[PDB]
Amino acid sequence: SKWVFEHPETLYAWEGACVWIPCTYRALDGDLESFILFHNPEYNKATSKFDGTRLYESTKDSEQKRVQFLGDKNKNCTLSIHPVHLADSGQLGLRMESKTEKWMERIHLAVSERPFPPHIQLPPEIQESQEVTLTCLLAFSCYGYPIQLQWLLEGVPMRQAAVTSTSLTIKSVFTRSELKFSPQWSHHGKIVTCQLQDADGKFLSADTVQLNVKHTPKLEIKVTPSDAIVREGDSVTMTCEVSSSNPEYTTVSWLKDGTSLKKQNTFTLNLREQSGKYCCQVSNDVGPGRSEEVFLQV
Ligand SMILES: CC(=O)N[C@H]1[C@H]([C@H](O)[C@H](O)CNC(=O)c2ccc(-c3ccccc3)cc2)O[C@@](OCc2cccc(Cl)c2Cl)(C(=O)O)C[C@@H]1O
Ligand SMILES: *[C@@H]1O[C@H](CO)[C@@H](O[C@@H]2O[C@H](CO)[C@@H](O[C@@H]3O[C@H](CO)[C@@H](O)[C@H](O)[C@@H]3O)[C@H](O)[C@H]2NC(C)=O)[C@H](O)[C@H]1NC(C)=O
Repeated sequence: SKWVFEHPETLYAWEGACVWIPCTYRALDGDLESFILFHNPEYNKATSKFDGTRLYESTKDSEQKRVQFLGDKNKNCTLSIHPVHLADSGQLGLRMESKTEKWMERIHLAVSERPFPPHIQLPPEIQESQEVTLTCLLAFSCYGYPIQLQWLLEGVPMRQAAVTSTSLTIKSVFTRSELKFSPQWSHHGKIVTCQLQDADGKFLSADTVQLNVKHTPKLEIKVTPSDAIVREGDSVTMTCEVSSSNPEYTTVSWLKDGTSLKKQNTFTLNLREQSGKYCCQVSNDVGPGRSEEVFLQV
């Protein structure tokens, strides 16, 4: 092919930040003679030339420039806008001319007014006491504007270490943060926030997810002489109360000192007359959960 370009389809940024556009190319007609960066170019069919605002011209050309061309005449078309503005948003046009040929390359530059939020990616299955990696992705990375990704649990910064990686190549531009932590059952339903911050820790944007932590049933056991009176062969009722269970429970059974009881497959244990330790067991798709032992005495 005469002109082959490699660059991201779209580059993202927000007002006041910067944008770094990785770009490589190759023209079979040799080195370039002119480069012009257009903003929303329009081909003028009359004059057979391109019109529109010009952000950079190789004929008129520094490090004190907002728009910079970090490339050369043979293989590099990297662009830098520092700072980038909402008006730069749109379709950039890399208008290049070789010895005998011409070419126009389109790069999409999506600049939002406010910093856009990152994205949390949850694994489909999170369960109590099983280490899980949470990933926070941001489709942005520019050297002139360093950022950071902060993990929060119920608005509180998390103490677990988070590996932060960045990519700024012709294929993809992102900032990635991976957090490893072992959740407990109480993390179910709580909010995790990936907060985007600038170099000094100033808030920019955030994404939140409500955790879904599967766990065995957590059981509250209540006995209704309040303790252990009976003193004869009285009537005692014991109830098994599920404090939390994800997913919902399936079966319930009562156990004395060790072995399950006679056909006691209900949430209430009714004794009408056997004076050991008692506890209930409730199961869900995760597995069985037990309650604390109650000691009945005559
Ligand atoms: C090797 C070769 O074929 N070179 C010829 C070169 C390539 O074919 C041309 O660059 C390849 N890209 C495109 O088509 C292109 C790129 C970007 C955008 C765009 C759109 C919206 C926003 C931002 C960007 C649109 C099209 O096209 C030329 O004429 C272009 C021409 C002529 C008449 C009528 C029209 Cl409408 C047009 Cl676009 C030239 O000088 O660019 C002659 C050269 O000889
Ligand atoms: C096209 O050519 C330009 C210029 O040679 C290349 O830009 C250079 O890219 C490197 C990264 O590969 C930049 O290094 C960075 O420096 C900052 C500190 O300024 C540092 O914190 C980073 O970790 C990184 O090391 C370098 O500054 C930059 N040069 C200029 C003048 O901006 C560009 O990579 C080339 N494009 C491709 C697609 O290869």
